[PDB]
Amino acid sequence: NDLCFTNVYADSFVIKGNEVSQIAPGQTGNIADYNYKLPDDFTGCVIAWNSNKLDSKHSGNYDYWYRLFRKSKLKPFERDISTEIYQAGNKPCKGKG
Amino acid sequence: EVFNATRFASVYAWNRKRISNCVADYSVLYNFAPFFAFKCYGVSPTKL
Ligand SMILES: *[C@@H]1O[C@H](CO)[C@@H](O)[C@H](O)[C@H]1NC(C)=O
Repeated sequence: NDLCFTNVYADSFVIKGNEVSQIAPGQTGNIADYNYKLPDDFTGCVIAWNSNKLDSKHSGNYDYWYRLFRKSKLKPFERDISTEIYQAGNKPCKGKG
Repeated sequence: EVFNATRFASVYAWNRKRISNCVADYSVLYNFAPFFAFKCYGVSPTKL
């Protein structure tokens, strides 16, 4: 409460339990590499509280999404909304399977 | 041949294979498994 900040950014996203421990400056994993990477010299703080009442229901819910397939790592504080099938081998294949 | 094995030994007897006289491309290593922990100490995995 005793410091004056030039700007504050609030990035929010639902994520699984272990990837909460994944979220930290200088880390590794499918989320810290392809979905969200924090800067190594991060000046900020993280918040995580459980929510089983708004992200759950009978018969289930599958609205949420995450990426494990990207051409390269995510440089810090970049968003990569794109649906491109990851190439395997040498095929220009565009589809699932 | 190290990633395509079927009998990865138990931790009490850690199988130790030696890799010599070959060209190391780790793209096959990336492709051949949906990694869970690529955490590396001695080298940066991108610069491998
Ligand atoms: C193991 O080898 C077979 C040989 O055709 C290959 O098709 C398969 O993808 C390999 N799988 C793993 C898990 O190593």
